[PDB]
Amino acid sequence: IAGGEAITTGGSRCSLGFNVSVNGVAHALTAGHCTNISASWSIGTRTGTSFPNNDYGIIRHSNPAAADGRVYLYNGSYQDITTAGNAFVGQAVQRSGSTTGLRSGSVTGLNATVNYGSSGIVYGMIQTNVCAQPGDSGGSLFAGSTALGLTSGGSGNCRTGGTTFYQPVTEALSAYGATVL
Amino acid sequence: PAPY
Repeated sequence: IAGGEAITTGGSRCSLGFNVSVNGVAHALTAGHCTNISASWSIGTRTGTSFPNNDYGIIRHSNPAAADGRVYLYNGSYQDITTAGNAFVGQAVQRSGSTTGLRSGSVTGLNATVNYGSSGIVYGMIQTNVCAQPGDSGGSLFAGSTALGLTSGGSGNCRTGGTTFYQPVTEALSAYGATVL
Repeated sequence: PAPY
């Protein structure tokens, strides 16, 4: 299973962000608002979660052979991931998620504060003009082989377009001592 | 905005 593909718990669905390693042990990053739901996932057991304030969570794979260090492009191909980086305003980026597949756009702001109402407030989010829909959360924000973020939320949809916010992946990797595969 |  690669970045952008579906991960579920009971009737809930989110997307995998990036497969990573913690001291050689295969894990998967996704959104914290997703991991808050349950400890039991289709791919394994949750070992960390942080939402709101932040929006990241980590799951240890039941099957280490499934930790595919790529992003699925929804056209039968995958993008290889090799490093993690920080986004910059104007960067050309792509997002992969299980509801809308692959979409592209550019980073329009950094360190955005996002008020999700009853769900709470998140800080330090990457802002883009890429659309997303429910189910896309946790999926991959990347530029070529560089991982940048995890889909958190936004406004609009993929028909009318919208604004989306992402948790910077570097903060999630350092929270857990992980490295992208 | 809302969480997806």
